[PDB]
Amino acid sequence: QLTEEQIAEFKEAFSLFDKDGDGTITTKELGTVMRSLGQNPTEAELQDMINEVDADGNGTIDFPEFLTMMARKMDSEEEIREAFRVFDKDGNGYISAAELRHVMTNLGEKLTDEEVDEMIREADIDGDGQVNYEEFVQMMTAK
Amino acid sequence: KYKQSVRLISLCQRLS
Ligand SMILES: [Ca+2]
Ligand SMILES: [Ca+2]
Ligand SMILES: [Ca+2]
Ligand SMILES: [Ca+2]
Repeated sequence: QLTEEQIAEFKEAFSLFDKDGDGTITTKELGTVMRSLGQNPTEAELQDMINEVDADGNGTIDFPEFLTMMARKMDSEEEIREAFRVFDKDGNGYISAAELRHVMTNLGEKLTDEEVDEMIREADIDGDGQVNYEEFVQMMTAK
Repeated sequence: KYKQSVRLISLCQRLS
């Protein structure tokens, strides 16, 4: 009994990587995402990530193999704080609308001001238009 | 989308 909300979240995650919508994630695609996020994995390191979950040996990740990676790859505290540090680029720590838009762009999402504000309304518990660390922790632990 | 986006950042972080 998977829900369609769960399935949609899996789809959305798969699509981040599968830039060409062909249903297969390649080292090229995995690398594209990682570089836009500031990382610099080598081709060989990317291939080793794939090999780990590549059940049919074809060298690329398909949907159920991806679900396998997520099961395996997804320190509660240290993991939430490291993510916060990516969002709160200037370290003040409030995540501004401009900081959120920068992360979202790197996630291949081109957003306007209005849904940036919608995004912020998921976590913002004092209505200052920003997400601070406590609000960030709440958002990650809620329903 | 916000919570889901954080998870996607964390995923790539774990991959590296
Ligand atoms: Ca692809
Ligand atoms: Ca495969
Ligand atoms: Ca900030
Ligand atoms: Ca706030």
